[PDB]
Amino acid sequence: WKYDDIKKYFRRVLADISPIRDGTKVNLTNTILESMRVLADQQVSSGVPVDFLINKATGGLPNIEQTYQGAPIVNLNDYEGINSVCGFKSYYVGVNQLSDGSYIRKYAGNTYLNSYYVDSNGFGIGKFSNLRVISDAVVDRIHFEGQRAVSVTYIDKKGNLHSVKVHKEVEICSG
Amino acid sequence: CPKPENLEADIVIIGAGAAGCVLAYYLTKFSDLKIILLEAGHTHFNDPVVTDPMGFFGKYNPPNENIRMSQNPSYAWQPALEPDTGAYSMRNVVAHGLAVGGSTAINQLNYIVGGRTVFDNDWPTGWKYDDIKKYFRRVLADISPIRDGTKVNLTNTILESMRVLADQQVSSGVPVDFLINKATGGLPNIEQTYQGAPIVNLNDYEGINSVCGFKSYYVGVNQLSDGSYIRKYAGNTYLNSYYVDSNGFGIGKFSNLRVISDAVVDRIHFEGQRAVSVTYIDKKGNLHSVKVHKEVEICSGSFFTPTILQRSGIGDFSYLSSIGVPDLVYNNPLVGQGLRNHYSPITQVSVTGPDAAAFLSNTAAGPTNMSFRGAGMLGYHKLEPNKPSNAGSVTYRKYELLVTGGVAISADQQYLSGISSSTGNYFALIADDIRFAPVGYIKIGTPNFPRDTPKIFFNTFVNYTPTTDPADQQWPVAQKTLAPLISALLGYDAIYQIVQQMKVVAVNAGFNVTLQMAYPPNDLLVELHNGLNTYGINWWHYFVPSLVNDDTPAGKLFASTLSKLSYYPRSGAHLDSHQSCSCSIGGTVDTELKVIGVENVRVTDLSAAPHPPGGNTWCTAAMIGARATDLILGKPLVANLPPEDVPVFT
Amino acid sequence: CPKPENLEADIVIIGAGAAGCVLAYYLTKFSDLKIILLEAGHTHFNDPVVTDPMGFFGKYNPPNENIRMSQNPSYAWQPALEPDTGAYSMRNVVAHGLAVGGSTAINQLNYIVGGRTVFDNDWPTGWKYDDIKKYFRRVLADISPIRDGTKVNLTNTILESMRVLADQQVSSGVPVDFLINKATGGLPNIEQTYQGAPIVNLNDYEGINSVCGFKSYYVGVNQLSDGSYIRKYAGNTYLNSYYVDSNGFGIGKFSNLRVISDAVVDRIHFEGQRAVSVTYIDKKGNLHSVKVHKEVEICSGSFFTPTILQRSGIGDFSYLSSIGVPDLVYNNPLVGQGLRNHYSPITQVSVTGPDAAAFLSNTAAGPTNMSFRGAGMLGYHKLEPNKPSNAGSVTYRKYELLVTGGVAISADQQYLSGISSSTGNYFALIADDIRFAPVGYIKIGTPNFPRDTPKIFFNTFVNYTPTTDPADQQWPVAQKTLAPLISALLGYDAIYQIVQQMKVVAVNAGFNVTLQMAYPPNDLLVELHNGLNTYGINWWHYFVPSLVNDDTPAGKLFASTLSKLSYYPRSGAHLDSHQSCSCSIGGTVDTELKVIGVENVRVTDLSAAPHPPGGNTWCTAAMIGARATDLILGKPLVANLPPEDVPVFT
Ligand SMILES: Cc1cc2nc3c(=O)[nH]c(=O)nc-3n(C[C@H](O)[C@H](O)[C@H](O)COP(=O)(O)OP(=O)(O)OC[C@H]3O[C@@H](n4cnc5c(N)ncnc54)[C@H](O)[C@@H]3O)c2cc1C
Ligand SMILES: Cc1cc2nc3c(=O)[nH]c(=O)nc-3n(C[C@H](O)[C@H](O)[C@H](O)COP(=O)(O)OP(=O)(O)OC[C@H]3O[C@@H](n4cnc5c(N)ncnc54)[C@H](O)[C@@H]3O)c2cc1C
Repeated sequence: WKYDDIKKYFRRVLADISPIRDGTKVNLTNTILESMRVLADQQVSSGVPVDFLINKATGGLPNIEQTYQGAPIVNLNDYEGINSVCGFKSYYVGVNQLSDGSYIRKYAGNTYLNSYYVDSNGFGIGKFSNLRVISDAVVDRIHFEGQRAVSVTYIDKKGNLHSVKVHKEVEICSG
Repeated sequence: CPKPENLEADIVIIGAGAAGCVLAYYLTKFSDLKIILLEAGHTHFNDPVVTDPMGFFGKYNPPNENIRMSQNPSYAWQPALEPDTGAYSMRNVVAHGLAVGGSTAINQLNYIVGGRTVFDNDWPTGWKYDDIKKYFRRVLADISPIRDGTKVNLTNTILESMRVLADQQVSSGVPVDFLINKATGGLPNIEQTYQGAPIVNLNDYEGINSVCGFKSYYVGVNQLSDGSYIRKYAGNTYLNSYYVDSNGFGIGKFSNLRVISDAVVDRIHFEGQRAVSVTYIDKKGNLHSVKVHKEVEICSGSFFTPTILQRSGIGDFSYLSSIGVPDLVYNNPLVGQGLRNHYSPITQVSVTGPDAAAFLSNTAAGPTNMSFRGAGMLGYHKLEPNKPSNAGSVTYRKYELLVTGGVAISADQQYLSGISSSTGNYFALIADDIRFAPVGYIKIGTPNFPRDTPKIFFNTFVNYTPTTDPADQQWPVAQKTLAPLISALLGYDAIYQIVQQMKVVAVNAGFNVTLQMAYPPNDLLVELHNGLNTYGINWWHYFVPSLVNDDTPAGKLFASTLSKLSYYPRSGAHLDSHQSCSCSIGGTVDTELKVIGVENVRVTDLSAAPHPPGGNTWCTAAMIGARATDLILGKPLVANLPPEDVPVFT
Repeated sequence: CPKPENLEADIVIIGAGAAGCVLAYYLTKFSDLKIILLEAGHTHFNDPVVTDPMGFFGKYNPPNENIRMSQNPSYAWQPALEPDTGAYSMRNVVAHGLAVGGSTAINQLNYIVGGRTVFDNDWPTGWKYDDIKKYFRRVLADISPIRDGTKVNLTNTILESMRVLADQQVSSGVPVDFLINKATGGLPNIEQTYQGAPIVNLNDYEGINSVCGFKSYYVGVNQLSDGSYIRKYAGNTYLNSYYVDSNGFGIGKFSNLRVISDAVVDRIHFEGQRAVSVTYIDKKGNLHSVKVHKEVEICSGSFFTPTILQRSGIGDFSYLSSIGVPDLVYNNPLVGQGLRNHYSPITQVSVTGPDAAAFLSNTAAGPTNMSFRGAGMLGYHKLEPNKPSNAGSVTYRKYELLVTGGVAISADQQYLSGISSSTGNYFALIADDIRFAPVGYIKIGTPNFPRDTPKIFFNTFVNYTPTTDPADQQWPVAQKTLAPLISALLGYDAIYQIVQQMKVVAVNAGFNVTLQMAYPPNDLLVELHNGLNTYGINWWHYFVPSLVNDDTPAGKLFASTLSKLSYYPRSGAHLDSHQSCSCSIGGTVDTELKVIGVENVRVTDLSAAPHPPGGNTWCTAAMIGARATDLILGKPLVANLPPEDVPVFT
C-alpha cells in the first residue's frame, strides 16, 4: 500500500468523476497567495528545515501559485505527488454542468448505479445482467457455519426477515 | 410477426387530461371491464417545477432557458394559429399539456364553475343545470380547493366602491346593467367589508350567484403537514402511486386498469362502421396495435380530437380525399368546426402619492392566491346591442374581473408606453370576455402522423367594409361583425367608471392617494366616456364613419377616438388558453356523446361542450368526463356517491 | 409478418431538397448502384401556385385562406423558435418546404453565389474557392437563370449616386470603406449607366466582384414558347416526368433509382457502429423498414438533420438519456450546435413632388425581377470595430442592398408610423446582414416521432449589463455582445448617406424631386449622423451610458438617441429563412462529410456548411450536394462534365 501501488487507482476514480475548478476569480485569493509567497521567501532562507512552507520536491523556489492573468494552475492532486505543500487558488468539487446551464451532483450512486446500468426493479442491464440491488434492506448479522460464512439475513419494509445464501465470499462496506 | 405487446381489451381511453383520468378512475372503480389508458407522456410527480405551485412562475428555471411550461416543447404541444386578420396578422401559439393530467399539469389553477344560467339557456336537453350541478359538486369535493390566506385593503376599497355604485344601479329602473342579479333582489350581491364579514361562495351549489363581488378565488393547492404547498391536479389525484403501479397496473381494487406512459396514437383502425383496433408509437418508434372489443373514447383535447378523427376517416370526404386520406368512413362536414375561446384585454392603473407603499401592501403572490385578488363577475353593460332575448328576465355572466399587482402588458407595449415593471406604484386590471363571439375551425394538413401544428383559423377583431347598399338594412351585419370590439370597449368603460368610487372610498378610508388609468391613455378614456354619455345607444354607429353621415367636428372627434382605441385590444391583450367546442353536441355528437355515423366511439373532453362555460374551463371538462362515466356504465353510480368518499392522496 | 415493401438497397438519400435531388440524379447517372430517395411529399408539378412564379405573391389564393406557402402546413414544416430575449420575447416561425425540391418549391428564386473571399478565409482545407467554383458553375449552368427584362430610371439614379460617392471613398486613403474592392483598383466597380452599357455579372466565374453596384439579379425562371414564365427549381429540373416514372421508377438510363413520395422517416436502425436499416411511415400510418448495404445520406435541412441524428443516437448522452432515448451510439455534445442565419432590417423613403409618378414608373414586379431592382453589395463600414484581421488586405462582403417599390414593414408598424401601402410616393430599401453574428442551437424534445417544433434557441439583439469591474478590461465583451446592433445601426447610416447623392443626381438628371427617409424618423437619423461624425471610432461607447462617464448633455443626447434607435431593428425587421450550420465541418463532420464516430453515414445539406455564404443560400446547398456526388463516387465525374450537357426539361 505504498504510494506507487495505488496512485493509478486514485487516477481511476478522479477520471471516473471528472471534477471541475472554481469558475470565478477574486482578489482576496491573490492577496493571500501574495502574502504567503512573501513570507515563504524568508522561510526558504534561514536554513531551518521543518517550517510549514517548505516542500523538498521543488527546492529553493516556493511552491506558490503565480498571481496574474495567464498564470498557470497548480494541480493539488497531481499524478506523481510532487505537491505535498503548495498554495493554490481553487479546489476540485464533484459537480458537473448540464447542457441547460444547471449544475448537478456527481456522486458514487449517481455514476456507478444509475438508470442506464440498473433497472428500476434492481436488475442490471445486459452487460451487467448478473447484478442485483435491493433498495430497503437493513442487515442484522452474518449467519456463520463453522469458520465459513454461509448466509445473511435482513429486514425489508414490512418488517420481515429474509435469508439469502452466500456461496463464495461476503463483503462489508457499512462505514 | 412477434410483437408480445398484445393489449387487447374492451375500453380504450385516449388522452389523460382533465377528463381522461376522472373517467378511467371512476370507470375501473365501479365495474370489472378491462380498461386501457394511452397518454404519450411520463408522470411529473417529482419535478419541482410542476409539483410546487410557485414553479409556474419560473422559480426552477435554468438561467439559460428561462421559459416556462407552456412554451416548452418537452411539456406541452405547440400549435400555432394562422395569421389573425383581426390582429395585424400575428400568429399565436397556445399550448396543451403533455403529461398525465393534461393541461392541469401546467395551468394557473382556478375554479370558476360557470354560472347557472348558461347551462340552462345554451345547452341541449339533459344538460340543463339541475342535471349536472351534482357532478360539479363531485369534482370540487374530489379536489377540495382553498381560499386566499392573506388579507389586503385594496380588495376592501374596490368592493366598497362597487357596492357604492351598485346602489345607484339598483335604482333608476334600468334592467340590464352589469351589477344587477335577479336571484337576490333589491340588495346588492357585494361581499361585506369588516372583520367577521362572511364569505360569498362563488361556486355555490344552487347557483344563486351569477353576479357577485367577492375577495378571493378557489385555487387547487393543498398544504402539507410540513408547511409547503403542492399542486392538486387530475393526475395527482386520480392516478397516483397508491392507485397505479410504476409498471402501469392498478392495485387491487383497480387491478383491471392499464396505463401506458409514452404512446402517441395515430388513428383508429376501423372495420366497417365498427371501430376494432388502435395503433400507437412507443419510444423506440414502433407501431403497436391493440384490439378494442366494446368501445373507444377520445379525450385528446380541443385541438387534437378533430384531428385524430379526421385522420381516422370522419370529416369532409372531398377534403380528406384531396390531401390523401385512403380510407373514408363518414361524411360529416362539421368535424373540427365551431372553435371557441376567451380573450382578456388588459389595463393598468397609476397611483400618485408619497407613501403609497402603505396602500399596496400584501399584494404579492402566494401559492394560495397566485396573484389574484378579486374582484367579481359582472353582467352585460347597459349599452351593448348584442344581448340575448332573456336579458330582461335572466342575468348573464359577461365579464370576469381580475386585479393584480405589477404590470402585465407585453414587453414591447411596456417600452412603448413609457412605464416599466421596476417601479412599484402601478397595478393591473383585467376585464375578461366569457361570451367571446369569434368562431374558428381546425383542419389537418397531412395524413401521415399526428402533427404538432394543423391548420387553425381564428380571426377576432375584424373590420366592416361598407357597400353601396342603403344604410337601413346593412346595419345588422355590422352589428354581428363588430360585436367583440364593442364588447372590449365597453369593458374598458366599465373598469374606468370604477376608479372614481375608488377615489372617494380611498379618500374616506384613511388614504390620501389618487387613482388614474394610464394605459390606455387618460384622455383617450375621458373622451370615450363623454362620447358614450352624449350619444347613447347609437354610440357604435361611429366605428364606420362613412355611414353616420355626421360630418360635424364632434362626430369626427368620436370617429378618430374610436379608431385609436381600436388599436389597444388588438395588441395589448392576452389570448387565453381555454380552447373548446370542436366536436360540440348536435354539431358532431348527440346528447349521449356518441359520434354520429358510428356506434361505439365517443368524445368526452372539452371539445364536446356546446358552449363555453361562465369562467375558467377546467371544472367543465372534468364534469363532462364524470357524466360520461355514468352514460357508459348505464346506471348512476358516481351520481349519489356520498361526498365524504374522496380519493386518497400520495 | 407480410410486408412486401422490401426496399433494401445500398444507398438511401433522405430529403429531396436543394441538395437531395442533385445528388440522387447525378449519382444514378454516373454509376450502377441501387439508389433510393425518401421525401414525405408529393410532386407539385401541376399546382398553379407553385409553377407560376407570380403565385409566390398569392395570386391563386382562395379569399378565405389568404396565406402563402411558407405559412401553410400543407406545404411547409412550421417550426417556431423559443422567445427571443433580444426581440421582446417574440417567437417566430420560419419554414422549410415539404415537397420534391424542398425550400426551392416555395422560395423567392435568387442566385447570389457568395463572394470568393469567404470560401478562402472561412472554410476548411479542400473547400477553398478554387476547389468548388467549378461546382457553382455546374449548378448555374444546370438552371440557366435570366436577368431583369425591364429598364427603370431609379436604378440609374441610385447607381449614379453610388459612383459619385465611391469616387471620394477611393481617395482619402482609408482602407476599409464599404465601396472599395481591391481586385479592381482605383476605378470604382460601379456599372455604367447609358444605352449600350455592359452588364457586370455578380456571380462571375473568377470571383473578381465581391463589391459591386449593378442593376439586376439572376432569378430562376424560364420563359416558355407560349409567353408564360414558370419556375425552374431542383425538383423541376433533376426529378421530372422525363427522368422518373409516375410510379417512382427511373427511366432507362436511370432505371436504378427509386423515389417514394410520401414517407416520413423516423430514425436510423443502427447495428453496432454500422447503420443497417431505416424505417418510415407511409400514408396509411404503417412502419416500413428498408435495408441499407453501403451508406446512408441525410439531406433533411438545417432544422431537421440534427433532430433525426439525435433520435438516432448521436448527440449528448446525458441529455438524450434524460428525455428517454433508449439506444445511444456516439457521444458528440456538438450535434445541433452553431446555428446561423441572416437578418434584414428595413427602411423606407418618402418622395415629395407633384408629378413623382414619372419618377417611380416601371417598378412593379414581373416574373423576371420579382420586385428586385438592385442595387449592390457593400463591404464593412469605416467605423465598425468587429472586423477580421485580413480586412486591410482583402475585401469582405457585409451588406446586401435591395430596393423595392411600396412599403414592406409589418402591418402594426405601418399603423404606428402613420404611413400606409395605399399611397404611391414611397419605396423600401433593405440592408441585409450576411455576416450576422448571433448563434443558436437545436434540441429535440420527445423521442417518439419527428415533431414539427423542436427546441430552437436564437437570441439576436441582446443587451450588455455592466459589472463593478474596472472599465478597462470589460470593454471586449461589450464589443462581442453588441456586434449585431452596431452592424444594424451602421447599415442605417450607410443607406442614409446615399440619399443626398441621390438628391444631386435627381436634380441634374431631369427631375425636380426630393428624397427623404421617413422610417426610422428623419430627425433620429440626422442626429445619428452628427453623433457619428463628432465621436469617431468611439461612437459605440454610448450604448451603455453608465461607463462613458460623459454626463455632458451632448452625451445624454447621444445615449438617448441610440436607445431609441435600438428599438427599430428589433421590431421593424424581417428574419430571413437561410438556416445553416447545424452539423458544420469540424464541429460534427470531417472534410469528407462523414459523421464522426461512424463509418457509413454523411450529412450533405446546408446544415453542413461551416460558414454562411456571401448571399442567398440556395446555390451553396446544391454545390455541397454536387461535391458529395464526387466524394461518394470516388473519382471526379461531375467535375469536368462539359457545360453544354444539361438536364432536359419537361
Ligand atoms: C397556459 C394554460 C393556462 C390555463 N389556465 C387555466 C385557468 O386559469 N383556469 C382553469 O380552470 N384552467 C386553466 N387551464 C386549463 C384548461 O383551461 C383546461 O384545463 C383544459 O381544457 C383541460 O381540458 P382537457 O382535459 O380536455 O384537455 P387536456 O388536458 O389538454 O387533455 C389532452 C390530453 O391528451 C393528450 N393527447 C393529446 N393528443 C394526443 C395524442 N395524439 N395521443 C395521445 N395523447 C394525446 C395530451 O397530452 C393531454 O394529456 C390552463 C391551461 C393552459 C395550457
Ligand atoms: C421563405 C423562404 C424564402 C427563401 N428565400 C430565398 C432567397 O431569397 N434566395 C435563395 O437563394 N433561397 C431562398 N430560400 C431557399 C433557402 O435559402 C435554401 O434553398 C434552403 O436552405 C434549401 O436547402 P436544403 O435543401 O438543405 O433544405 P430543404 O430544401 O428544406 O431540404 C429539406 C428537404 O427534406 C425534407 N425533409 C425534412 N424532414 C424530413 C423527414 N423527417 N423525412 C423526410 N424528408 C424530410 C423536406 O420536406 C425537404 O424536401 C428561401 C426559402 C424559404 C422557405
